[PDB]
Amino acid sequence: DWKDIPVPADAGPNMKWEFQEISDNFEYEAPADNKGSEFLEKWDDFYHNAWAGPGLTEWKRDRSYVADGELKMWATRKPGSDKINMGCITSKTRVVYPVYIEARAKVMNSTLASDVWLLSADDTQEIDILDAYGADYSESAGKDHSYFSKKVHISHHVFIRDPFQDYQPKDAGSWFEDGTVWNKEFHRFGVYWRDPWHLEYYIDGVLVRTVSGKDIIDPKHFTNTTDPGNTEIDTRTGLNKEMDIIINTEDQTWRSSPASGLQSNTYTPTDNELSNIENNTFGVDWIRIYKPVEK
Ligand SMILES: OC[C@H]1O[C@@H](O)[C@H](O)[C@@H](O[C@@H]2O[C@H]3CO[C@@H]([C@@H]2O)[C@@H]3O[C@@H]2O[C@H](CO)[C@H](O)[C@H](O[C@@H]3O[C@H]4CO[C@@H]([C@@H]3O)[C@@H]4O[C@@H]3O[C@H](CO)[C@H](O)[C@H](O[C@@H]4O[C@H]5CO[C@@H]([C@@H]4O)[C@@H]5O[C@@H]4O[C@H](CO)[C@H](O)[C@H](O[C@@H]5O[C@H]6CO[C@@H]([C@@H]5O)[C@@H]6O)[C@H]4O)[C@H]3O)[C@H]2O)[C@H]1O
Ligand code: NA
Repeated sequence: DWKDIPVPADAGPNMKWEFQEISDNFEYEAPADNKGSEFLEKWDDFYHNAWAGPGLTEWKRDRSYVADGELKMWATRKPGSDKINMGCITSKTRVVYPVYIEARAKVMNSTLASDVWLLSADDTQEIDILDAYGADYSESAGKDHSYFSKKVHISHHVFIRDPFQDYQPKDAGSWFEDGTVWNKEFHRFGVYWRDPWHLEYYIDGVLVRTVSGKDIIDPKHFTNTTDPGNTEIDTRTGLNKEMDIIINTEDQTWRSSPASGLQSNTYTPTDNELSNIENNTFGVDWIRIYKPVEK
């Protein structure tokens, strides 16, 4: 039973993990174009503001649904356009540290991203739980895609909004790989967001990466309360803001319109590849959320 699977993160001395009722195991039916009350108690079937998404992404309410025990989301070409319509949902309640969140999900066999992530209301602070490009092969690039099919990107971002600037860690351990081809099975991807300076990432019940301390979480002081980006003064908040849970797929600009301008680094679904619905359907069996409490 999903609620009983041990939590791999450590609740602390004389502490236990308490299951949060905002968790969802998606056992109800929610039609794509008419979600119903069970879905809508916990989720909104869009991004958290009117933006339709990055790259070729054009999010749609009717590209997410719940059926046969899973949250599902799929992708179709927008008629007359290069854009791809695909799903995005947002939690109606926010979470904050200390909190352990884990999704059991199956990365798509697509060049599109399969995402489970956390984002503050003001778009300044973000934590990835799952961010993966699962395809075995890319027709757009004409190449074996196993460089990506074997990697999951585990990261966090802090932003300055105007003018827009984005920091994330970029060391090699931010892409996890152990030989697993992610698109073949459901796996459990979790994060313990312990405090503003400490994240632990877990895959299948095992600690795979720790990101801890000011020098990796915010070395450019984008989180200063006074004068973001000024490293001479330190009023950094860290990852302190409460966050929405977002589940989606995305086409990103660095993939569909790469810097190099080269077809060979261009990874985005062709019309032929979009004809396979299953390959472009992202499935989430459940998402469970726990808080540490005193015994
Ligand atoms: O064989 C091939 C192989 O060879 C090897 O040798 C190569 O190394 C391989 O390639 C490698 O891959 C990686 C390994 O090294 C590099 C190599 O190429 C590479 O590293 C990647 O490189 C890239 C850098 O170029 C990437 O950046 C990539 O990182 C990505 O970074 C982001 C994007 O996706 C994730 C990747 O890590 C990541 O993190 C988040 O992911 C989520 C989805 O899960 C989102 O995409 C999120 O994006 C953000 O979301 C919100 C918050 O901020 C914005 C941002 O997009 C956004 O906010 C909205 O922003 C818009 C404007 O865009 C509006 O402001 C909107 O606001 C609203 O606008 C209107 C309407 O309402 C209001 C409101 O204000 C307004 O009126 C905002 O809400 C991501 O952060 C990197 O790792 C190989 O080739
Ligand atoms: Na389920």
